[PDB]
Amino acid sequence: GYDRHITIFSPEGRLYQVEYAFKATNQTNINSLAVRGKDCTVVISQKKVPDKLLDPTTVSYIFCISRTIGMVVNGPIPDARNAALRAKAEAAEFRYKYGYDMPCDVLAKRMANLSQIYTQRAYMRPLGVILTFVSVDEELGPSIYKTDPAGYYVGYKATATGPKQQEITTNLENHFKKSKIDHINEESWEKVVEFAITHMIDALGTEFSKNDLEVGVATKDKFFTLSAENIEERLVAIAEQ
Amino acid sequence: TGYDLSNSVFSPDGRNFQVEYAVKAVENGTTSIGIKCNDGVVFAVEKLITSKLLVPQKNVKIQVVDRHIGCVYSGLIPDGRHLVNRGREEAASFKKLYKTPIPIPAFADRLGQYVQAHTLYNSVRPFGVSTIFGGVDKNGAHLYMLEPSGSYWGYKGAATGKGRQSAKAELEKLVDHHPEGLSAREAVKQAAKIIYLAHEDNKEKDFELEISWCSLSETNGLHKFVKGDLLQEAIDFAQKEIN
Amino acid sequence: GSRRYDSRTTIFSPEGRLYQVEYALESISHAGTAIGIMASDGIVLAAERKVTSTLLEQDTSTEKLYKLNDKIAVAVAGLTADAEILINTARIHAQNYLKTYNEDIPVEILVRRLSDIKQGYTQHGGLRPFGVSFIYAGYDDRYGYQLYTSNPSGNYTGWKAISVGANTSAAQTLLQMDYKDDMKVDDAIELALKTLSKTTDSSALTYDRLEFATIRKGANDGEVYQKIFKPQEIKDILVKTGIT
Amino acid sequence: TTIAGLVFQDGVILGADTRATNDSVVADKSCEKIHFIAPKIYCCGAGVAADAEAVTQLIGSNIELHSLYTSREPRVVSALQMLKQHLFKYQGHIGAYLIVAGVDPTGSHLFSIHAHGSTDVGYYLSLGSGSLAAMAVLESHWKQDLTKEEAIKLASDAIQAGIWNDLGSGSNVDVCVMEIGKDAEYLRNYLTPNVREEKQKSYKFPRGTTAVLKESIVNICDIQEE
Amino acid sequence: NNYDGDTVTFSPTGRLFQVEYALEAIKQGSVTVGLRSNTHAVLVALKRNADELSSYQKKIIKCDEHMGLSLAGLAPDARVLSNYLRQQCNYSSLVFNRKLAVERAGHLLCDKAQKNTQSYGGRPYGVGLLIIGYDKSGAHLLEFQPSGNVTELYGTAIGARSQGAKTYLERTLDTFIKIDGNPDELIKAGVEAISQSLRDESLTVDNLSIAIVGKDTPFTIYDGEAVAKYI
Amino acid sequence: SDPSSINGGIVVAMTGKDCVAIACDLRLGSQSLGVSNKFEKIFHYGHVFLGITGLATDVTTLNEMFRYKTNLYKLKEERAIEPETFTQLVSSSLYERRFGPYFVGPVVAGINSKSGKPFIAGFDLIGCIDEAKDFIVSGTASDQLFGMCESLYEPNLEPEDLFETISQALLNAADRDALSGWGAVVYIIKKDEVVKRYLKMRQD
Amino acid sequence: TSIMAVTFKDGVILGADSRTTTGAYIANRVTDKLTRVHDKIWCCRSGSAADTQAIADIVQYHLELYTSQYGTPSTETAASVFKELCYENKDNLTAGIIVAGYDDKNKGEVYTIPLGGSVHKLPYAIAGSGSTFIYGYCDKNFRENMSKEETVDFIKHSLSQAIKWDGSSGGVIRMVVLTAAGVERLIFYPDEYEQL
Amino acid sequence: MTDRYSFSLTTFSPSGKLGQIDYALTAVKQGVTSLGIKATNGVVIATEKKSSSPLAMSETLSKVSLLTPDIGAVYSGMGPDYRVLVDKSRKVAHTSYKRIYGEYPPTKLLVSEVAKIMQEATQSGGVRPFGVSLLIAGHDEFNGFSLYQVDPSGSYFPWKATAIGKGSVAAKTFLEKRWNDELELEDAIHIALLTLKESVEGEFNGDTIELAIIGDENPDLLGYTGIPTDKGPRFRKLTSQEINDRLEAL
Ligand SMILES: *[C@@H](CS(C)(=O)=O)[C@H](Cc1ccc(CN)cc1)NC(=O)[C@@H](NC(=O)[C@H](CC(C)C)NC(=O)[C@@H](Cc1ccccc1)N=[N+]=[N-])[C@@H](C)O
Ligand SMILES: [Cl-]
Ligand SMILES: [Mg+2]
Ligand SMILES: [Mg+2]
Ligand SMILES: [Mg+2]
Ligand SMILES: [Mg+2]
Repeated sequence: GYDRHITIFSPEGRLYQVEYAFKATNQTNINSLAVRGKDCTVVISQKKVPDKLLDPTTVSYIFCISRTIGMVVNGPIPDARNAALRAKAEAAEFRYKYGYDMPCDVLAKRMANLSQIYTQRAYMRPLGVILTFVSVDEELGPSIYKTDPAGYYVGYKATATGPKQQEITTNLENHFKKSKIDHINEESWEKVVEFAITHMIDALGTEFSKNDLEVGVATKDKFFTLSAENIEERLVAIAEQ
Repeated sequence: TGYDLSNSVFSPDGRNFQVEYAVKAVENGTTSIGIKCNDGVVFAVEKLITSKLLVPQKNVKIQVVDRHIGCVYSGLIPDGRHLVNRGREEAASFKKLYKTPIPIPAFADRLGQYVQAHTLYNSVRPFGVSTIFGGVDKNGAHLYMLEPSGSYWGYKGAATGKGRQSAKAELEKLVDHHPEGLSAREAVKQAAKIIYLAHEDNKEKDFELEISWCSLSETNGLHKFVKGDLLQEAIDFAQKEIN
Repeated sequence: GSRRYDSRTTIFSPEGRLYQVEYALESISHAGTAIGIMASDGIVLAAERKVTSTLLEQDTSTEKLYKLNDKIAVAVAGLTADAEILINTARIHAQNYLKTYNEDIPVEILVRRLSDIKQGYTQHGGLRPFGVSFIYAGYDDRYGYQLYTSNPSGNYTGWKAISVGANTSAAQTLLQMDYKDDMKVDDAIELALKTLSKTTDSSALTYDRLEFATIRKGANDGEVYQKIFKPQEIKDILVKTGIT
Repeated sequence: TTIAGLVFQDGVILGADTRATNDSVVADKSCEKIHFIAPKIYCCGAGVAADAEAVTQLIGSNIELHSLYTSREPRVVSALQMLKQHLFKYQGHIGAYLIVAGVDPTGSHLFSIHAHGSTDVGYYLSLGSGSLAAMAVLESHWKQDLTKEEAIKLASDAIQAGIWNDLGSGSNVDVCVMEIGKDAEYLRNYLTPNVREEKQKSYKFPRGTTAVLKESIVNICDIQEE
Repeated sequence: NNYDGDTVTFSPTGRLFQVEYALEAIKQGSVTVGLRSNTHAVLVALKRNADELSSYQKKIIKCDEHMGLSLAGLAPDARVLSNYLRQQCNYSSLVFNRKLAVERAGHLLCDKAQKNTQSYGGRPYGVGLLIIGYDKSGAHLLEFQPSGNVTELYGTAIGARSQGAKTYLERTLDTFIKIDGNPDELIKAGVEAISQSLRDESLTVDNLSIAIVGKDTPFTIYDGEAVAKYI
Repeated sequence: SDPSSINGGIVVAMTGKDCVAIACDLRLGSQSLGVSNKFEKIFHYGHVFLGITGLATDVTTLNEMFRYKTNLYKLKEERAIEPETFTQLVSSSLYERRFGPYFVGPVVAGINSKSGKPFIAGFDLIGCIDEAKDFIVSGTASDQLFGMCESLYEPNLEPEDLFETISQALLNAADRDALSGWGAVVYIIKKDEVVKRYLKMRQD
Repeated sequence: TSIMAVTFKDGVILGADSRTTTGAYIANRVTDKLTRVHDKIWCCRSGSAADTQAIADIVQYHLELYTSQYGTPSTETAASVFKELCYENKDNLTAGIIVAGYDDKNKGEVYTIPLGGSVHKLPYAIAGSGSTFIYGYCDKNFRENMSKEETVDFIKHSLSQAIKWDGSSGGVIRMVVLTAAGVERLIFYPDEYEQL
Repeated sequence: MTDRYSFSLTTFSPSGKLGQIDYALTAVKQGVTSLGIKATNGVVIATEKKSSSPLAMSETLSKVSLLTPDIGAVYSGMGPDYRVLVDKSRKVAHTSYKRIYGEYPPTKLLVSEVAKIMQEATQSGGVRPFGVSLLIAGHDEFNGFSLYQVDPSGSYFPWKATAIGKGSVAAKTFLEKRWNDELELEDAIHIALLTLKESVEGEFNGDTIELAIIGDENPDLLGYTGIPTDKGPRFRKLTSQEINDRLEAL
C-alpha cells in the first residue's frame, strides 16, 4: 500500500496524500471567515493562545503578502510560513518583471499551480494548508480567492475555512439569499468587520473578547491587520446595538 | 500502516510521524530555558556531568549567532550545532546585503523555514532539537522557541528537554507575579533557580550550570556568558532556594 | 529515502529475462494486429484498428500506419503515444542522415537506431520501456525492399512476411502457409487482408476498421511511391479481393 | 527612419515612415515600422530592423501568454518593462529603438525605449534619423488637449518633416490611433505623397531577345505516379 | 527494527539506529587511552594484529606539529577524518598563520560527522577518535563519537574493555593532572591505565603504541623499541 | 575578408500576371579566381523556391537546413509548405544566429497553392523580411540589379514577357560586376508548371 | 545632470534638473530624475540612464520584498542595497546615485554612492556633470538644520547655477520633499529660476 | 533536499497493464460530463459547471479554455491538472510553432504537443500521469474544423462527436442517434444541450452550463482594425444569456 505514502493514483483514482493534507488543515482548530464590502474585503480568524508563556503578539495566521494582498492560512504554522514567504517572493518578482502589482486572483492561481506540482511530483509533499487571499483589486474590485492542497482555486463572494466551516458557510449563504447581492452593502470597512464578527458569533455560538479574534482588512491600495484595541472598538459597537 | 517509516508522509490523521519521533529525541535531552526580561533575554542550560573526567566550564553548549543573538537547544547536540551554523550564514548574508544586524523575528523565520524544509522530503531527516533563542534588536528584546516541525512562536518564558514541565510551571509563576516585568540581573538568578529545580528530573547524575544573557543596559545589547562572581551569585541563590 | 518506491525496471529475473520487456510484450499481444508482407515488386502494410465506433472520424485518423520518410513507413502495435515519441525521433534521424551524407537513409540504419534507443531503456535510466512493436516497411538502393520488426527489448530482425500485435501465432502460421518468394504486390495485398479476416477477434472485417498501405517501385519512371490508403480505397480493395 | 508618438484628449497616436535602407540604398519602399504587441498596444521601431521586429514579436508573444494566464487586458507598462529588461540584458547589441504606446485599464500611455534599456515618459516623442525633423514640428505645434483630428494632422506632419528633410526616411506615412474605450485603428498608407511618376518609355522587350542555351521542365510535384 | 534501514529514519522513541550501529563498531575496536596534565597530553593505544605473521594495525595518526589523534573502529574512516583535520589545521596555518585550536578542531569534526547522519545515501562514520593537542590555552584532550558528539576531557578511553581504564583515570584524576614537566611519568600513568583494560594478552614491544604532545614537545609517535622503556 | 563578397553571385526575383520568376548567376570564386561555373544558387522545397547569395558554405548549409526543416514540416502537417509560411521560417532561422550570423542574402519566390497569389520576399543576413509586390534583388551586384529592375520592370507581365525582363535585368547587372556571371539560370513559375532556362552570356 | 539631496530640520529634500542629452541633442527636456525606491526613500540618478534605471528597479524590488518580511527598511539599508549592486558590478556600470530618505527615528539622511561603489553618509550631497560648478557655492551657503523654505531656496539657487554653466543640465528644477508630513513634489520653471 | 525519484512510477504489471494510466482513467470517469460535437460549419464543446459551493463564483472557474484564437479545450477529471496543461498548451503553441512559422498551429499538431506532455508524465522519473481527458476543438485553413480527444496515456483520437467522464456511455449513445454529416452549427448546439441535460442532476441554465464554439471568424472580438488578413478568433465562449435563449427553443 505505497499508493497512500506518495502522490500517485490509488485504484479508485484518488490521491490519499492530498486527502490527508486536507486533514492537516484542521490541526490548529481555528476557524476563518472572509467577506466583501463595497470598497473593502474583510477577513477574520479565531486566535487561540493556550500557553501563558507565549507572547500573544507573535501568534498570527494572517500575513501581509504585498501592500494590496493579505493572506489568512488554515493549517500548521510551518507550512503557513512556507506558503507566506513564497507568496511574498512571487508578488515581488511579478511587480519587477511586469511593472504592476500582482492581482489577488493571479497570485492565488500561481500558488495553486505550485500546489498542483506537489500532487503530481513524488519527492515534494503537499503543504497541509488552505490559503485565503484577499484584496481590493484595481480591475475586479473586492476579491476573495482560496487555494487548497489539491491545487484547486476559485473566487468567492464570501467564504469560511476550518473545523466549523459548514456552520459559517450556511450562515453566510442564508444572508446572501435574503439580500440578493454578492457583497455587504456597507460604506465603511469598520461596519463590514462588525458584520463579519457578528455572523461568526451567530454561526459558532461563542462570544469573543479582543484577544480571541484576529482581523485583516483590505482597502484600495493597502491591506492591514487590526490591533487588539481596534478589535475592542469593533466589539463595543456590536454589543451596543 | 507504514506512514511513520518515511519523512514528509502524511498519516491518515494529517500528521508527520517522523517529526513527532524527532520530538522524542528532544524530550530525551537535557533541560534548557529562556527568560525574557525588561530590556533583554537570559538563556540557561543543564549540563550533565557524566564523569569526574569532564573538564569544568569547557564543554560549552550555548552558542552565539552574529554578536547579538544567543542560541540554546535540547536534544541531539550535533543537530543544534548544524542549525546554528546555518543561522550564522543567514545572519551574515542579511548583514552583508542590508547592513543592519538581523532582527530577531527575521532571524527566527530564517531558522523556521530551514527546519520546515527538512519536513518536506523523504531524503532528509527532521531536526532532533528544540531551539530556544533570542536577543535585542532595534524593536527591543525577543525570545523564541523553535520545534522540529519548523513551528516557532515568541515567548515570555520558554523551556524544553527532560525537565520542561517543571520549568514551565516555574516560568508561569514569574509571569503572574511580575506583570510590570523582570530585570536582567533578576532573570539570571531566576534562570539558575529554574535549572536547579528542573534537575529533579535528571537527579541521578550531578550537573553544571551554564547561563548567558543579552541586555540593553547590562551588556550593551550584545550576547555574553555569565562568568565568575555573577555566576557564583546565581548558583548561591539557586542553592539557597532548593534548601 | 526514495529507494522504497523503485520498481527497478532494468533488472534480470532469476531465469535471465527482463521483467518489464516481457510484460510490455504481453501488453502488445492485446493490441490490434499489424501485418507486413514483402513482394518482389513492393511491400504491403495492413493493420487492424482497435476502437470500432461509428462516430470515429476515420479519414483524418491515424493510429497504426505512419510515414517516416518518402521511402520508409511503419506499422505500430502497442501504445500509440509511445510510438509517436519514437516515430518523431526516427523522422529526425532520417533527416540528419540526409543532411550529413546527401543520400536517403538506408532502412537498416534507421531501424538499428530506433532499436538501440529501445535497448537503452532496458539497460539503464530506471524508466519503463516503450510498449511498442514496429513493422518497418522500406526501400533503399542497396537491399531493395525490406521488412523489419523491432520490439521493446530493442532486438530487431528482417522478414519476408511478419505480424505483430494480437493473434501473431495464428497469423504467422497462415502467412507461412500461403506465402511464396515469387509473389507480387496484388497477391500480397490479398494475402494480408485474408490473414486479418481470419485472425480478427471481430465478427467481420470492414473498411472502417482497417489501415492499409503499399510501397511500390511502380511509380512513373522507376521511382518509389508510398500509398496510404483512404477509407474509400480500402472499401474498394475489400470488394475486389472478395471479403465484403 | 522617422517615427513619432504623441498623446491627445482621450488617446495616444503613433506615426512612422515606410522606408527601409541598407547604407545609401533603399531596400523597401513600403515596410511597416509600427509593430503589433497586443490588440491595443503598438510599437514604433527604429535602428536595426531585424532587432526591432524580433524584440516586439517576442515581447508580443509573451504579453499574449501573460494576458491568457492573468485573464486581463495587457498593460503598456508590462510591454515596457519586458522590452527594457530584455534590451538591457544585451547591452545595446540588440540595436532597437522603440516608441511604445497603447491603451489599457490604467489609461493611455506613451513611452520610448533605447537600445541599452533606458526608458522615457513623454507627451510627444520621436526616434530614428528623422527624429530631429519630427521633433522640430512637434515642438512648434504640440499642445495639451488635442482633438483626434488635430493629433492625426500633427503626427503625420511630424513624420512628413522626416520624409522630406531626412534621407534615411521616405515614401509613405503609417499611423496607428489608440483611443480610450474604442478599437485601435491601424492606418497603413495613411498618406501617399511619393507615388512614382509614369515612365517615359516601356522597356518590354521583343520575345526571343534573350539568347537561351537549354530548356527543361522542373518536376515540382510529389511522385509522378502510374 | 523497521527504522534501521538508513540514517535518515528516526525510530518511534527518537533514536537513530544506524548511528548506534556505527557506535557499536567502536566497542569492537581495540582499546586506546587518552590523558593529560597542564603541560603535556598523552595517547596510549593497544594495537591489534590479524595473526602472528601480520603487523599490528597502527592506531595513532599525526594531524599537525601540535595535534594528533588515536582511533578505534573502522580505520579507513579515521583516515578520512584525520585527512580532513590535517587540511583544516593546514588551512589555519596558510591563511591565518595560526595554529588551529583543539576545541575548534573538535567543532569541525562534529559538523562533518553530523552531515552524514541527516542525509540519505550516506552512512555515519564507523570510528571513534581521541584527539590530543597543545595550543595557546595549554594541553587538551578530546573524545569524538561519530554521532557528532565531541567532548573535552582530562582523561578517557574508547574501544573494547575501555571501562577498566576509564575507572582508573577517574580515581587517578587528582594525581596525573599534576604531572607537569615530566613526560615519562605521564606516559607511565597512561600505560598503567591501559593495563586495566587488558585480559589474557599483555603489553609487548610491537603491541604498544604511545604518542605525546606538550609545551616544548611536538606531536611524536613512539613504536617498537622506543616503548620498551615503559613495558 | 568581407564574407558576403568572397565567392560572389546574384539572385533576382520578379512577379508577373499569375506567375513569378526567380533567376541567378552560376559563378563561384575565391575573390579574383573563378572556380566553378555550375554553382546554382536557387533551390526548391515543393513549390516554394529559395535563392541564396553570399558566402557559399552558408548557401550550401542553409539549403541543407531548409530541406531538413521543410521535410519534417511536410511529414507533420501532411502538406507542402507555402511561400508565406516558409518566409517566416527563413526569418526565424536566420535571427536565431543573430550574433554569429550566416553571411547570406536569401530570396523566396513562389505561388500560394490555395489563393493562387504570386509571392516574393527578400531578407538581410539576420532575417529582416522585405516583402515586395514588384521585385527582390540580392548579391554582389545588388545595386546593379536595383537599377535594372527599377527601370525595366512593369506590373502584370505575362510569363513569356516576364522571362525577357528578368533575364535582361540579370545579364546586364552581372556584366557590370567582376564577381558575378559565368552563366545564368531563370525559373519561370506558374501555378502547376515550372520552366527552367539556362541563358547564354559572356564568360568573363 | 545636476542633482542634490539636502538634510534639514524637518527631514530631507532631493532636487534635480530635467535634461537628458545624447551628445549635444536634448533627447528629453522634461526627465524625472527623482525616483522612488520606497514610500519615503528616494534617489537621484546620474550616469548611464539604462544602468541607473536598471539598478533603481532592482532596489525597489528588494525593498518591497524587505518590507513584506521585516517591515519598513532604514535609509541606511536602502543605501547598502544600492552599494552592493554598484560595487559588485563596478566593471559594467556607470552609475552615480544619491540616496535620500526619512525615518522618524533617524530623521533626514543622505547617502552618496559615486562610480566606485563606495558609500558616504553626508549632511548634503551634490552629483552629476553640473555639480562641479557649484561646489564652491554649496559649501559657502549650506547650514545644518535649515527650514523647509531655506532648503528649497538653497537647492533652487544651487541647481540654477549648475544649469546656467552646464550644457548637459537644464529644463525644469524638480524637487521632492521628505518629512513626517508626507511626500511633496515641487516643480520650478526657467522663467522663475533663471532670473535668480 | 534532493529529487531522488529518477525512476518510473508507472510500470508494466504482469498482465501488461500500466496501472497508473488505468487509475488515471478511473479518475476521469469520476469527473463531470463534458462533450464535443462537430458540425459542417463549426464545432461545439460543452460541460457542466459543477459548483463546489454556492458562495463560490463559478464564473471565475473556467472549464472551457481558449488555447489559440481558433482552438478551444474542455476536460473531465482533475481540474488542477487541466489548468496546468492549458498553461503548457498555450505556451507550446508559441515556442514550438508561432515563434518559428509566424502563425498558430493547426488543431492536430497542438493536440500532438499536448499528447506528448501527457505521455512524458506516463514514462518520466518521479511523476504520476495527468488525471484528465481533454476534448480539443479547433479550426485551421487546410484541415477545416476538427475535434480531438486526449487521454492520460497520451493517446489521441479524432471524433465527429463524443463525450467523456461521468455519463459518457449514455451520452455517446445519444450522440450516435442524433449526429449526421449535414448538421449546421446551431443544430449541433441544440444537440449538445439535449445530450448534456441527461447527465445534469440539478439546475440546468446558462449559469450552470459552460459552452463554447469554434465557428465563423469574429472581427468584432479582434480589438483592432486595419489588417484585412486577420479576420478574428473562431473560438467563442457563449454567454449565460445566449445559452438561456436556446434553452427556450429546446
Ligand atoms: C530606419 C532606422 S534609422 C535609419 O536608423 O533611423 C529603419 C527602421 C526600421 C525598423 C523596422 C523595419 C521593418 N520592420 C524597417 C525599418 N531601419 C532601417 O532601415 C535599418 N535597415 C536595416 O537594418 C537593414 C534592413 C535590411 C532589410 C535592408 N539591414 C541592414 O542595414 C544591415 C543590418 C545588419 C545590422 C547589423 C548586423 C548585420 C546586419 N544589413 N545587412 N546586410 C537600419 C539599419 O538602416
Ligand atoms: Cl504557474
Ligand atoms: Mg508528492
Ligand atoms: Mg561579369
Ligand atoms: Mg573574368
Ligand atoms: Mg543649461
